Amino acid sequence: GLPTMLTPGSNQFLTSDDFQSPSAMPQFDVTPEMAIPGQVNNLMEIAEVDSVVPVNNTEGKVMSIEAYQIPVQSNSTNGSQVFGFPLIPGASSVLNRTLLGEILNYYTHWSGSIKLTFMFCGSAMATGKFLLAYSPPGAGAPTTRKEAMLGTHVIWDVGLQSSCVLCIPWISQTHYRYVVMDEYTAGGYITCWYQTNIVVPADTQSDCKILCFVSACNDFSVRMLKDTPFIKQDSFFQ
Amino acid sequence: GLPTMLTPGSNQFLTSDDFQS
Amino acid sequence: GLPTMLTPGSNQFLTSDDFQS
Amino acid sequence: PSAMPQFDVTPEMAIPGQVNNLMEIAEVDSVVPVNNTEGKVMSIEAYQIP
Amino acid sequence: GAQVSTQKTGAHEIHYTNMNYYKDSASNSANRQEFAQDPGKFTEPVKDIMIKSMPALN
Amino acid sequence: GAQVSTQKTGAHEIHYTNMNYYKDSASNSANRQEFAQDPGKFTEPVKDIMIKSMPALN
Amino acid sequence: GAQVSTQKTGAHEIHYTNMNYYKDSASNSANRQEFAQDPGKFTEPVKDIMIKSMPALN
Amino acid sequence: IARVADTISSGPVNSESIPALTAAETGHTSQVVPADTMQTRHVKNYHSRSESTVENFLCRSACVYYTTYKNHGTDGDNFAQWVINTRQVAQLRRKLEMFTYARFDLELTFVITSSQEQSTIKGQDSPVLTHQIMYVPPGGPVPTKINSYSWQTSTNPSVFWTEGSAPPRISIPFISIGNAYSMFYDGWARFDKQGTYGINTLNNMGTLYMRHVNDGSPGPIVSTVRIYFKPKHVKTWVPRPPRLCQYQKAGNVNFEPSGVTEGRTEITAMQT
Amino acid sequence: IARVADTISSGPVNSESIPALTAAETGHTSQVVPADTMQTRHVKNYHSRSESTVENFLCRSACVYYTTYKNHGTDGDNFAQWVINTRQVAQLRRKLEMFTYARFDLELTFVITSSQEQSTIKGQDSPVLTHQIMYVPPGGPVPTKINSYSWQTSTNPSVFWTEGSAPPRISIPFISIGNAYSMFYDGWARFDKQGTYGINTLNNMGTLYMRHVNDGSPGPIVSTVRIYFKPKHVKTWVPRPPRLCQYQKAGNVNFEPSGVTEGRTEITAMQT
Amino acid sequence: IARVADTISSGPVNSESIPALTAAETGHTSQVVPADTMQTRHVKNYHSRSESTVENFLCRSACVYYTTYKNHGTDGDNFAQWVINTRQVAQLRRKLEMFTYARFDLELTFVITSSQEQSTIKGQDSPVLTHQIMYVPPGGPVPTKINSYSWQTSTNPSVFWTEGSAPPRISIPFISIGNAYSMFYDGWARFDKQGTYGINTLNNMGTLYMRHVNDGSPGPIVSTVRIYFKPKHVKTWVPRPPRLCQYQKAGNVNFEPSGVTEGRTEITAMQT
Amino acid sequence: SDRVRSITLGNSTITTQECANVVVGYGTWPTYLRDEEATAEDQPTQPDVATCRFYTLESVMWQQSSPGWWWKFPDALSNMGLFGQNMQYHYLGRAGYTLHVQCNASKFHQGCLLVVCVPEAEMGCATIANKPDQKSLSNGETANVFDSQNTSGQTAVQANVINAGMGIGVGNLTIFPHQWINLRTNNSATIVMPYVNSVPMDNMFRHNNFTLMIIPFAPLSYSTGATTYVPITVTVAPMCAEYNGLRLAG
Ligand SMILES: CCCCCCCCCCCCCCCC(=O)O
Ligand SMILES: CCCCCCCCCCCCCCCC(=O)O
Ligand SMILES: CCCCCCCCCCCCCCCC(=O)O
Repeated sequence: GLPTMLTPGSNQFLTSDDFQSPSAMPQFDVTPEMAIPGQVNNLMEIAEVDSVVPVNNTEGKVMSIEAYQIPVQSNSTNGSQVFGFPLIPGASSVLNRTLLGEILNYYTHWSGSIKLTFMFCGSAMATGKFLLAYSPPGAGAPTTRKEAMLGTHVIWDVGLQSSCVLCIPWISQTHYRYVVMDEYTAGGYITCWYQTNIVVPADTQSDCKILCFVSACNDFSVRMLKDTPFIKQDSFFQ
Repeated sequence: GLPTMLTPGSNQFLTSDDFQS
Repeated sequence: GLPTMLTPGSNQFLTSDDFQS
Repeated sequence: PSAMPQFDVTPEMAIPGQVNNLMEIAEVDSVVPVNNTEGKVMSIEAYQIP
Repeated sequence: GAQVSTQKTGAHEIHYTNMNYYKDSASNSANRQEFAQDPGKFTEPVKDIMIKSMPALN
Repeated sequence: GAQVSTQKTGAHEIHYTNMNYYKDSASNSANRQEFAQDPGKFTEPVKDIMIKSMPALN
Repeated sequence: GAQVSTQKTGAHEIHYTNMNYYKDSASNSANRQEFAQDPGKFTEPVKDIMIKSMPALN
Repeated sequence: IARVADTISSGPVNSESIPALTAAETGHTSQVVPADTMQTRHVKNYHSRSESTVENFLCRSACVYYTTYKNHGTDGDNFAQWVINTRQVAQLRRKLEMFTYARFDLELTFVITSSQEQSTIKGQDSPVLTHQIMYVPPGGPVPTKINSYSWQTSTNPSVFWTEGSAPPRISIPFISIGNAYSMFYDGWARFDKQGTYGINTLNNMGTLYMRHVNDGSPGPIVSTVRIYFKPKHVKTWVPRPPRLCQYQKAGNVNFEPSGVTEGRTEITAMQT
Repeated sequence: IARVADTISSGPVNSESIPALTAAETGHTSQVVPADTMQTRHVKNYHSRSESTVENFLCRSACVYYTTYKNHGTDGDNFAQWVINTRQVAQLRRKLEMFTYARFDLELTFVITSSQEQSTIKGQDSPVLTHQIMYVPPGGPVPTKINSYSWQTSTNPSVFWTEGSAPPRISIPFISIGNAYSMFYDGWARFDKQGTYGINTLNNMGTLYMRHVNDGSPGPIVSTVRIYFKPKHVKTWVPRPPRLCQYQKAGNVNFEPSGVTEGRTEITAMQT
Repeated sequence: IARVADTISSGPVNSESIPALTAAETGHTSQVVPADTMQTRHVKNYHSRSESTVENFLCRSACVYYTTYKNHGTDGDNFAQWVINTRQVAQLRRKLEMFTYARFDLELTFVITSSQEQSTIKGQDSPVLTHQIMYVPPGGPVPTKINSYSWQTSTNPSVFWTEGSAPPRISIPFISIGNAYSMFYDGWARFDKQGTYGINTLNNMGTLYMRHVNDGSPGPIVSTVRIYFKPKHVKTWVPRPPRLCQYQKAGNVNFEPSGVTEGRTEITAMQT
Repeated sequence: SDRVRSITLGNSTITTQECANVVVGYGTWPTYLRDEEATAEDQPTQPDVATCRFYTLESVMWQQSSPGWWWKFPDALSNMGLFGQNMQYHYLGRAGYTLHVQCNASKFHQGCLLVVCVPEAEMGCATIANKPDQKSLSNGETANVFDSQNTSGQTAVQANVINAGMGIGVGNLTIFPHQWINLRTNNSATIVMPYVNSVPMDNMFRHNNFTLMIIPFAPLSYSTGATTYVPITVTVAPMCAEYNGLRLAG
């Protein structure tokens, strides 16, 4: 027979490999394919589909539908804050369980731009304007509209079109950021401030809600697979 | 001799297989 | 090195065979 | 075998100072601690020839 | 009768061979590759085409 | 001096090689294949041919 | 689909083959070779070129 | 290849085009990219999306199940058995349930280990153990004893293995009745809807049986076998929302009501 | 290839053709297909018949027989022997008996295991055992003792094997006297019909002998060897009805009268 | 190829050329060779510089770290863990720190050994041990117990290995966030410079977890695992002065002030 | 403009003046089975206009406090005229569906609902060691109602809205074909759902291909004096229906 030598690594079982192996059932006839709609070739086809963000994470609202609503109202003062959170897709309570978060939770590193869609759900007779803004790291989150406006931003005019999109550009010293919270790959902050008041006519409710949806941009990827900390068991399920 | 590495499944007896002998 | 798998019959001594040595 | 099949490796960039061989370092000079008087070893004086 | 294809490499800085040893396609190693993507079936499942630069309504 | 043939695959969605290492044909692996069938010797062992659409008698 | 290259030999007194068995370039053995050297970036990092035979100053 | 879209330079804009506004109500995502909102530079983005492919996501060998058996026992009751069920394992089940339908081949690996039981016996030196794993399809003969004729295995596939060798490995081709395996089943086994309800109505994938093939020795031994699953050549359809509730049962989707996210002090708080 | 016949669309029929009626008495089956009885749609049936081929049916390694031997005993009586006989095993025999005649090569695999016997001996640590399997054709020298010269094996084929290695394997070419092996034999060994009757008159396939090739050690050991058979390149002729009675003997076809089916409450009952 | 420069014959010189004098202050080395100072003969120097290449310097498998675990313990606390850190080892760290930046793939090899603990137990004969090494990337589930579900390993890569086989081996592709691994970091994790300072701010490379996959046996065993690192395909930039001080910490570059050379009696002494 | 649409099927037409663009499956328009993808050999029944017409399901009222509603389709339409009879008389069948969900209100009313069609929407039971009752899962055209809080009972469906009845976040249901009715934007939404399964045809009583869920993410709100009765109504039509296996009716 042919002289051979075994290298290190022989007879080891790697859970992440590619080898050929014998079939348990030689010449097995496999049932034919059919054109099932909805074929997924890549997880980014899912990451690019939006979901609604549980922004209102008041501790008492977590098990309510209210988690998805951002409250807004008529204000007696200008420049008040509507909402805010840090940009940490794989950790923050705002994004970690959204579809983008759920996919990222199976990866260690990630990169790419992100979209946030804001849909006004107030009456048709209600109008107003908002500041949607992103503030890169190196300063803390803005404490006033005046500061928030110095970052990347969109003025959202609520009118006939109900939705507005804030695109968060990729800004990093790195090609990839950590999925997990990390000080080096700091996310920066996303906030929203009123631009103008919400103005309604008589016999109209000024109190109204806005829904926020999140998805990946066409320029988006991940680096390596990890298990996810969102699931646990004590023993086998029965 | 030629460097080789053994994969999982070495030295196993499968009742349903095809090998030469 | 080249991935390989050992079949049944490895390391056996048959009194009736043909191999090089 | 790779631990991570089909792994996407972060692209290269042109970092200055690439070293291909240690002789590229051996051919660069340094100052010789000639004055090795025992009491001058931890001083800058080690590099001076009086 | 091996096929020859490429290894995944890093971008912006190679072949390997692959022979099948079994009579059953189920014995082949995983079909890892770049493939292709078509997210539109999930991100734009709409009969009437929207134009990115245009108002969605009217 | 290996031969190249195909793997069984599923219908309505590949080659492998085979070299013999022994001087005796008894050493070859099983001749698994689609072959052919001819059930007529057991299902229609009749001298006078029957026509499917016709009466069997007369 | 193996490549053929040479072995290192002593100077002033041969080929070997190399096939890749993996789909990932990280699986390849080390890129040992003579390469090339360019020490000038560390030994002569100077805008104005010095001539070996000439005075350094003036 | 599978390269991420690159970035096109974008200068100042003053026009009637409105990429910033849309109608989420229509059921499609916005296609807006940074070039539409801020001035940009050209970026030759060389990143790929290979790890996001379905095949890479799923092709890892997961522990699915393990059980035990002993080399001593009562009336031949020294074998383990396990009904094939991929829903008994939390991590693999979660990944698989992301797609409603899937079609794949499955590669199996077994890891077999053993240990000594507490005993008062001296002279426990024993020969290397060999194990038999047999698969019995639905309706096959069933072992009732380790020495039953049911272990002859004239047709049923099986694997024999000796400790110290590399762990056993084998390939199983796609075997569904239909054209894909279903992860979910919103229906009943029976037409009168009197049988069980849900996914377990389709689970008729056979059982594995395991035993030692040595004879007994005075020194008691307990063995454990871990069964690993690695789907290959996987095509999937119809993605689903990942589960938030923890799994309770392998036979169904019953759940403990669960919130959608960890809470925080306020809607403007940075500390999540 | 070996594709199942497909289905041709079939519209309404009103004619003198009578595919529905025949004469079973003639000894042939009806060739009627669904297109002849009901209106049909075209169906491109892509199913194959590969697992139904004879080769796939038979090419599995079945346990045929097993026996034991010890490393201690009286006057050299420490070897096992077995007359080749494929009729001692119920499952394999049943499959093989489906064809009256068959011609095939046979691949053998052996599985060798061992265990400790109860003993009062301390210091039983022992070296790895090696086993010898020898085949003695009819009329060869026979072992009477484990240390007999009959084990020199100058011509008779044999296999030596050490525990921990992969199980032994070997190929046996077709060896019949005739052009096929007979599964049945309706006849006698002798012209006066005074010898035995039936299939055992043809069974003169030799005997296997097995022993340890180590010397004895104070710690008693009992070993078991399982012999597996996998027919290859199998051509068969003249199919037979499968047996309903359980087998009683390896040397004949004697049987316990047995019914043709499990009964039920009535001829119209759905509960069988 | 990579041949050393050869020597050109050189006769007497009397001229205005001054290869002997220069200006070190300018920051470049002299290019003077022997042909410029003394009369020379031609020398066909056939020596190469292959071992000086960076790849050869670094591509050796160094022990980086080792730890231990036992087959008995309290409340499942029988596993070892190690944070990846290449700075805990003096020899490898020194070699790696010669370059400020480097880009390479890493090949790992593990060496697993074990021994017996002092015990009063008789009957310690045990089956061969199998070990599991698992890698958990930052943010993954973490084992808290040897029997935790965290060891299911549905995605996280892991290796299972049985003693007596060749030591485990695996390839890790370059994985940095940036385009090179930094050996040094003159900076802080935070913008307010209130976190840690130095290289450890970038070390977020995950943790290895290790355990036996057998069950426990009465005879106590302690196991040791040595982890070896062999960089491959290594490209480096910006060489640095080698360290003279001995290392104190793996997390920083703190040092004990150290002299530049061993002393001697005088500046003209031959006895150094 | 693009806000107005009209759909004609069989003997029924729905005309809408304020609507969203039509959502279509996974990009697949419903069709009849091909010869390439077939099981049953008998010539199929194709009722065409007899069953492909629209049917209206029982309307519900939208309260400012409502948690939401759902329907299972093969069951919802079991008594719907001839669609109903053809499934009652056959072992196998197949159809796609057009789902048009309507809810008008004055410009002065506000609120917003998700209209989503979910395949294989298998339900979890409120009692963990149990299975849900048939009536807890479907009441034909009568909608089942989601709970605002955790519910209970041995055969009850764990209807708490936040988990969508299946243990997932409600906010992630947007994966499935869906459309929204935002009272300030439109009065109706249309979803086209092709048949989706592991098999070409199936039994229309044992299995529910998909469930329609109507979920108010933003509750109905209005000023006093405004209309208090704001209904939601659902109209559906099967497409390309096919039946096989004619038998004694169930
Ligand atoms: C003893 C060696 C042979 C082993 C044969 C075991 C075959 C068991 C079946 C494995 C496939 C199970 C696929 C279930 C997927 C699903 O329904 O979601
Ligand atoms: C020790 C190694 C050599 C083993 C040689 C054993 C050969 C025994 C004969 C096997 C063929 C028996 C075929 C019987 C078939 C039949 O009659 O129906
Ligand atoms: C259990 C098998 C998989 C093992 C995976 C271990 C991967 C750990 C990361 C190794 C690369 C560390 C590189 C550090 C170099 C540096 O920063 O200077």
